[PDB]
Amino acid sequence: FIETPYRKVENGVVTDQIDYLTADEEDRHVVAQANSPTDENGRFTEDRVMVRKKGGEVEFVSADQVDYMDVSPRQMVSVATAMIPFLEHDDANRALMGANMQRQAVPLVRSEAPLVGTGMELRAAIDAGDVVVADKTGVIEEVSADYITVMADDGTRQSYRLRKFARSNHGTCANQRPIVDAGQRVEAGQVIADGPCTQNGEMALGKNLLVAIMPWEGHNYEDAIILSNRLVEEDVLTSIHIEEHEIDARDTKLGAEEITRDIPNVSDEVLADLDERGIVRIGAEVRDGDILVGKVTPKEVRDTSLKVPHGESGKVIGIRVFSREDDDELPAGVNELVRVYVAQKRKISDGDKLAGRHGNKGVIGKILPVEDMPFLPDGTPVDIILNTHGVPRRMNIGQILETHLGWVAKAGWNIDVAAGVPDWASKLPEELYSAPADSTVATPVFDGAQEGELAGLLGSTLPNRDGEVMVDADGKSTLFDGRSGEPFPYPVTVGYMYILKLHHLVDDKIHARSTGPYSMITQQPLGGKAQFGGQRFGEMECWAMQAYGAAYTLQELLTIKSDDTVGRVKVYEAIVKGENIPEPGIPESFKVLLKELQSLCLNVEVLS
Amino acid sequence: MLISQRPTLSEETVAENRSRFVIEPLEPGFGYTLGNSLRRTLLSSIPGAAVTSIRIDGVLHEFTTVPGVKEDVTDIILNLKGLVVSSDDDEPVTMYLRKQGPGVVTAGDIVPPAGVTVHNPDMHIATLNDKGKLEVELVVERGRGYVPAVQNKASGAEIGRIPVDSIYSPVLKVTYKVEATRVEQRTDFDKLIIDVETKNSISPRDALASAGGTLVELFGLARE
Amino acid sequence: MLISQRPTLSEETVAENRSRFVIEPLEPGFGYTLGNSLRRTLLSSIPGAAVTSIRIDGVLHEFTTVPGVKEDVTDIILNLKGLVVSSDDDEPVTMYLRKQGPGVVTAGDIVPPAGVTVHNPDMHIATLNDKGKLEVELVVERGRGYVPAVQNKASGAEIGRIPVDSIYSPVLKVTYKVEATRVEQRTDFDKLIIDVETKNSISPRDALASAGGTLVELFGLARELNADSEHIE
Amino acid sequence: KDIARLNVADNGLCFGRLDTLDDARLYIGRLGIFDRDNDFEPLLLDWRAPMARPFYV
Amino acid sequence: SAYDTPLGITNPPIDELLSRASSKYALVIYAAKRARQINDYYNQLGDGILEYVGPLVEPGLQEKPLSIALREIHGDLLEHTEG
Amino acid sequence: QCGLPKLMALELFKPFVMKRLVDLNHAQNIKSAKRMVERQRPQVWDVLEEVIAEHPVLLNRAPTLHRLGIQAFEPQLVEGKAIQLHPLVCEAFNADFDGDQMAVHLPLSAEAQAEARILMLSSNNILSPASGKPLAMPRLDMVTGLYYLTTLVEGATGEYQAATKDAPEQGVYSSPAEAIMAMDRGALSVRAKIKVRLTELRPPTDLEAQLFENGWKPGDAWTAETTLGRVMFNELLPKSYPFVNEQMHKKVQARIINDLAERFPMIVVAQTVDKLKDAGFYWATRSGVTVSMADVLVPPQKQEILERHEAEADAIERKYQRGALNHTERNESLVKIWQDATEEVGKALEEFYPADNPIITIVKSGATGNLTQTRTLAGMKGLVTNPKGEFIPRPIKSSFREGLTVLEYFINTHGARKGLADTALRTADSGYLTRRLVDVSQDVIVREHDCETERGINVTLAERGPDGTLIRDAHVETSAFARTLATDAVDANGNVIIERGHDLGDPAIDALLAAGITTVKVRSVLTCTSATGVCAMCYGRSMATGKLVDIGEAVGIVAAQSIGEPGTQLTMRTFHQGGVTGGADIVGGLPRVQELFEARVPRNKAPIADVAGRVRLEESDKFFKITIVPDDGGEEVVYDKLSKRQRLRVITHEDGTEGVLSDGDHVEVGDQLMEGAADPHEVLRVQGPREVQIHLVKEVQEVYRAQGVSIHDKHIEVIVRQMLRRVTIIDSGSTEFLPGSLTERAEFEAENRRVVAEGGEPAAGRPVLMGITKASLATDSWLSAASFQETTRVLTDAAINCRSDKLNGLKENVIIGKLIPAGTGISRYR
Ligand SMILES: [Mg+2]
Ligand SMILES: [Zn+2]
Repeated sequence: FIETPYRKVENGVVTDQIDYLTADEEDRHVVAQANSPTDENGRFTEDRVMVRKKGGEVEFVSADQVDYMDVSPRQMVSVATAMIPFLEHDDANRALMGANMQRQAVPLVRSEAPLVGTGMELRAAIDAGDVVVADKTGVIEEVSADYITVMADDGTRQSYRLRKFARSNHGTCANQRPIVDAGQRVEAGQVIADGPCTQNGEMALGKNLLVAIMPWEGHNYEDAIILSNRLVEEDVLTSIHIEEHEIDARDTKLGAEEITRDIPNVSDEVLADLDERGIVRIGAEVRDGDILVGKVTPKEVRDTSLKVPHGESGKVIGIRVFSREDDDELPAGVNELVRVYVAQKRKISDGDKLAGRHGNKGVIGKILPVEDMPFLPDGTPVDIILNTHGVPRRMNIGQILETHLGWVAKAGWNIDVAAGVPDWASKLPEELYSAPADSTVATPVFDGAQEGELAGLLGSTLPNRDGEVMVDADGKSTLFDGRSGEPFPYPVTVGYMYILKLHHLVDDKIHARSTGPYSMITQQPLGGKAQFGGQRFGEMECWAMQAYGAAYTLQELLTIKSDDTVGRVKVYEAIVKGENIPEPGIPESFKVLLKELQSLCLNVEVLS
Repeated sequence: MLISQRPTLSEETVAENRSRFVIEPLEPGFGYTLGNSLRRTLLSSIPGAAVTSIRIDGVLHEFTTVPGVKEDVTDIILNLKGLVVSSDDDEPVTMYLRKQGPGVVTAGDIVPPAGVTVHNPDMHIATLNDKGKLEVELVVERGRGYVPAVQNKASGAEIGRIPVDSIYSPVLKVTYKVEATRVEQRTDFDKLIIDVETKNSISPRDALASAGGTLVELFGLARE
Repeated sequence: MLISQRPTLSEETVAENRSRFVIEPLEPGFGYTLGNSLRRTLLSSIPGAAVTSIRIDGVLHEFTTVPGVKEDVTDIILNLKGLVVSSDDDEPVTMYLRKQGPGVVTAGDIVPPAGVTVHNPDMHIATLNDKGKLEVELVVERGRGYVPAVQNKASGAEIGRIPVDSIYSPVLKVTYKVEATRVEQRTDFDKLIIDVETKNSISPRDALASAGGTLVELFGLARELNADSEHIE
Repeated sequence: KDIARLNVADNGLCFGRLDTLDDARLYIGRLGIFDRDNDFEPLLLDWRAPMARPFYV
Repeated sequence: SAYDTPLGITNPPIDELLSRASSKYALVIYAAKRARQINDYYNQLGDGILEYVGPLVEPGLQEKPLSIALREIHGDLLEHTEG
Repeated sequence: QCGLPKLMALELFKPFVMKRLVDLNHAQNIKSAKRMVERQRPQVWDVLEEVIAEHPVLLNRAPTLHRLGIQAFEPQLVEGKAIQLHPLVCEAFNADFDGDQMAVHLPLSAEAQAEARILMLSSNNILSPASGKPLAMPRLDMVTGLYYLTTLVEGATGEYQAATKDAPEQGVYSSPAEAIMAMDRGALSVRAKIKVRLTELRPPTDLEAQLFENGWKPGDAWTAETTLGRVMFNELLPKSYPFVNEQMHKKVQARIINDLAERFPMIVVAQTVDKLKDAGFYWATRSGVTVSMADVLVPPQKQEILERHEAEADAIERKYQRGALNHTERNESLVKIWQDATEEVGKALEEFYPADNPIITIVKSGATGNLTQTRTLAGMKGLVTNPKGEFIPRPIKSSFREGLTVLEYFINTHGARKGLADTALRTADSGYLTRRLVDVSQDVIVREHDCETERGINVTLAERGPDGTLIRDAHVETSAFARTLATDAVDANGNVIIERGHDLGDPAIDALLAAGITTVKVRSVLTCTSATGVCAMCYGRSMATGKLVDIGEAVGIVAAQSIGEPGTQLTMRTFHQGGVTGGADIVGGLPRVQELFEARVPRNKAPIADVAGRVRLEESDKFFKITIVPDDGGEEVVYDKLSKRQRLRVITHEDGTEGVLSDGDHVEVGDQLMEGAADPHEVLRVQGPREVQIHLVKEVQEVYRAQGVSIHDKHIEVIVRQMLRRVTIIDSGSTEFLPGSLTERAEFEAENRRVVAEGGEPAAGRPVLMGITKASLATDSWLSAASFQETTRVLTDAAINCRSDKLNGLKENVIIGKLIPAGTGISRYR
């Protein structure tokens, strides 16, 4: 049974004692809330404090009726949901979206951690394992890209090997990189290398981008969104994707499936990127159809080699061969296995999905040159334009607050306390009365930045290099049309937003077919993209195709495309020859049923 | 009334790599548009020089390491993509680099051929140890704009050569304001204050010159 | 550097006072780099002449009608804002229209000094009713663009004077749109389309040439600093 | 639900008064009717209410 | 008739043709059949030009037979009978 | 136009690319061309522009609940791997750009190319084939742009104030271009009142009948007191279309496009909506509509409201603890209290907010959203649901601006998860009903122009009262609009105001309203005396084209779709595994509709008058007795076992508040005597095969109206004509019809009237009301029969009768692999 901790109240004064209760026990008491106030070593300030009860029956009750209390807020949330800032400002379905999209975020080449974030991004990386941490205190003896070597105080020398460009189970990259310098007195548990989506030891799944909340010239319509070409020049939202292809030289009883270079008669030009053994050469680049490993199954000899699939390319990273001349291990009837890895650097592109931690998602409709992007009086062109119309009906304004705080953090702040601390800062933790540029903050999900602490904290906003304040106390700037040249006549909301690139890419979704292989059971094309199949034309679609009164498209679709096996050939030939595409003189699915009803002694006469 | 006070161009030097120009007087409505035309031509079309391709000795692709080094070829390249250069010839010219030992490589270790110049000799490239040996050859070429990796097969007769995304734009930031200041507050006018900031490959004055020349060549079409 | 394919300019005469120019093929981004520049130059760079103020006999404290004429004051003004007058004085010339006699009056009923011209004499101004007269002074002068009325006269030295928004520009309506085109197979270039509606004092191509000259002058001021390393065609 | 309940209750609303030992008229019927203005003072009790008990026991 | 240049497919317009016929279906067939005729005229170069009048209007670069047919139909250069 | 990638067209079009490559002597074979096209060489990219031209492609997105979910588009070849889709076809498709995908199909046969170019092209399907409403009309961005353009701002740069004779007018412009000039300098706002002189803008009619006596000609100047944005708007509408001068709320744009399709071609409407697209995209960017946390304001009365209501919610629990109240009833009360609070907050919030606010502007413009969301965001979320579906009486007094506490967020998640399944089960219910309707229908094709009959049904067109003017009925755009008249319409005098065969519309109805008519006889399919199907003139016009419907048009599938698609907007039967029958209360959504379309006996049944006359009412304990006494005949009739929970009728005449049916009243024949439903079988045996159809149509539309769904009644007319299409016999007459067997009514007529020899007595059978389920099994083909079970009975009965398959219902031509006898596959056109 699952247990969660609570704090023991004794008379109204919160004790520091813990109790890990389970649901049966919890249902017997009155469990309070973490935000409940306390004045002197625990006692509550109020008289009618809010609590739960047996059946989740939230109620206000006297603070003397209380028996337990929650240690923290964020108790009832998970990791991927305690990493969504301003969650109490976002409804639940879009928070669900945010989490389940923060899971499917592809690692980027160079990672960057959020300015505005949550306190639960350091642990989620330490307590996951893609970081490297020191087992023992000591100094650093050697630091290379692959190995790291530490000399501890006890004198024992440790050696950490790092994963470099290894393929995850989903195609992503798994490159680790050191963040330490020789002669560095590291402690125990100290991060020595960063992983695919960490920076200095905290989750960095996306990047901060300069965002303007505004509609543009139709290219951000219905949740679509716009980009600069900067994010493509500087390789900002770029990602490395690796693919694994395997081929086996297994027994056939007609000889031996041999892997060689003396392929049956083919262009020697295809046999140039192949090494002695007919396998492809590391560093070469490939393209659909290009040979990877020449495998000959005996007949005398045929050609069944491993060729690049449809819609794939890249550099050959490395190779992993497994032979039987070593007897390492291979399954029943095999003599050799070859695995070829190929890598592709993929840049953000028109169609690729993009999102934030708040359920704000969309595809990329337009990628603009920086010379036609809304820019600031200082010359800074924004990097992503998001529309206004999707925010209030989707109920995810946490991103507006995130934008504001991102500004407040990329541009520092100094609360002028000369005349005391303003009333909107009477609840602020000192050490938060000032900060430099490119600072990093934390807004825990249910104990974080408020709106008083964030309204007046937008005025401070240390000026730019020229003394000019580019954003006012409401969160807005004054932009310029990079096309016309005139300033948009109303101030626009600008800031910095943490944006995530997702596994839903268009190089993985674009599918098309004219001809190819069929199922030989139902005798239609196959269903799928790897199968190189077609698209389901269903019943509702046939209804919709009838209500137009379109009979020839329906005939075409139900005969010449899926089932009619003697018509698709006539069609291919007609088209390639440029003659009128024929027409079935008399329907064709009818003949077997005609036979078998005649065979049953029932006269049938196709009339005319 | 007609105004015979033609416009005038006056430069002001804020720093070594950024300047501030003034164009005055000007008709109303007629400042922002010029500022934008110039901004666009600047951020888009100014010639330049950048690294187009690289060859390291023992590696074969961007997805590996070099022994003794602390930065994989991917970070090395992402750093080389912050290198300013200037080739005074309209052809490719291959530079060279070779460092050894525990050094901390910098852009002030490329020996460029005669004609090329490096303006950020304190740029970080990598950091080595007693087993490091970073040998490299970088190809510099002239162009404009943003030209992505010229895939290898397209060129032909090449292996171990690594194309990289070239960015030919000495301009770094441009902007402008317009003070609608009136002459003796009798009639209406504008004053255009442009502001330009470069990457030290050329000066703002010269970039503005090139932009103006291009725009001249364009607008001349209107005239028969 | 050197440009690819030497763009070109074409013109289409949808009417006589109106036209539609097309510039193509333009490198990408160079459609909005200059479209608004051409627009605002054409609208606010070419010099012209236009009525700046009027006076009438019979309207000095109640500016609604003018006894003797069908048209009210607003209508005669609106007609005198479409008057197409030229000049060479570069100074506030005065003119007079005098139409004692019931009938109809137009711009062919003004006597313009030898240095002033009127290209729309057939334009209606006011239908004089039975037993109606008409006298009106005009203050014509030159300028650029559209400058509104000047009523910065707390104690005017003339009474009944009525200032009018001055359409000094021979170009009344310019508007541009930029589309995409394709050269051989690369696309996303810019094709620039710009429609021009002038008065009868000038043809749209002459206005285009004048704006081109102005822009050449400015960007030669900018080019005058080093004069090297630009695009050529 | 509310409508249905009202439609039903149209038939035989008040079952009977209870005159207490403190002159506290308690009309008993098959629906709760309170005065939203007068401290939700009940005008008609439901037959399923703890103070509708001394009509059955 | 007060509209602008009909662009691409939309030229020839639709409400113009729908009066050159009884309905829109009849127009579908009235165009498809002439498309077949145009194609069979183009494919047949040996056999003399008889029973295949060709395109009654001037073709273009290629101006696929369906467009030629709908244009001809706009010019009132065809007749048709139902069943 | 639709954007097609260069790697998704290359494949689709591959064979044509081969042909072209081989005619241009790039490839000497078809094998070399196949290879070339596989290796994506540089030469197969020029070719693919000469063949992708003028070749349409169909775009589909599933689920496809109506025909506009498949549309034809002209391909424009683009670099990329995503498909560019016009933003106006995205409401039919139900598409957005959050990741959604789309499928592409390519036709090959000239016939299908033309069907796409003509029937499917998006520039022709501007309207719904269900209400006539436009779909390809400005959505959110366009709407807010055109609503900011055309709005009026008092106190704006350059406005009109008349200057009080210091200067004459101060704000008048001789043209729109001069006003543009004045707007560039900064001297005029595009939202300021001015007076412009217009020549190429046709004025309205109120002023055109007052400034022109011979027809306003372009160039004839006039003066307009309006804004410059309204001018530039009207400069997008067609030449002869008048001046609107109105704030372009969504309803206005809809109205205007409806009028344009009434009075213009459809290519013009397409061009016009594209113009409006461009303009709204322009003036939305420049509308200053953005979001901050300062553009999200909170009324200051909120806390006063909530305290004033906590007073009540405390007094309640006080009584509860005193015993005056149960727990469930206490919860009901509290929910009634925390509902009169979110209401006051929404009120105070739509008041406190200005009009220039973006969060209110985007709503009141019809672009998106509701005021419920604005209250949830800046006011209070309010009450939330359990996983049972009940209300938690402790509300959420916090907004998503203040931020929600932990408990509030947790209890909102409850109903936030319970909405992901509902949204799926509702689709299965809708699909059930839609399959039923498509089964009974799918053989209601139009076959002949005019049935040549003078029957019809009466439709009210307006109603007056103690006033003079006539109040126009709210059910005109579905009852009389888009119909054909059966009788020349006449006023008191006797002349014809609208003549026979006239396709009614907005002009015609406005005319008939100007002369004061309050009933008109209209043609319908409930009466079309056609053997196989319906006639055009009885169906009427098509809502998509706006022109009279064609011959061969499948109009039953359209009906099924139009009724089924909005089936998710309707209430249903609770989705819980088990419990108590929730039918104890009223449930009148999809249940009522399935009930009616199957013609089963209602639950809350009520008896109807068997004979006109007067009423005598008696009441025992829990039993109602009612005796109708006829006014002319005799033999008083009675209904006794009438439950008393079942409430009597409520009349509610204009003056008298009669309400409850009373003793000493008058009941006509058909008068429901108790509040509830009537059994169509009683209505039938009393009145006939024309009144029951009307009762059914009216009830189905009552349902679909209480839920906010607009459907033209002619679809229900189709579905009901296909429910009363047969007769049961007790006398064969001269005709040989086995007495005791069901047969058609058209066969009835044919076989029983043609008998002029041997005709001593005609046939005799009475009609039968059935449901779409049975009515779909009564088909008259031996191929759709074998399609079901019982193939042997059918084949034998048919081979002994040497029958013939006429191949009409089109459910059997797909089996055979043959064209559908509808649209383009009928002999007339085939
Ligand atoms: Mg979606
Ligand atoms: Zn009929």
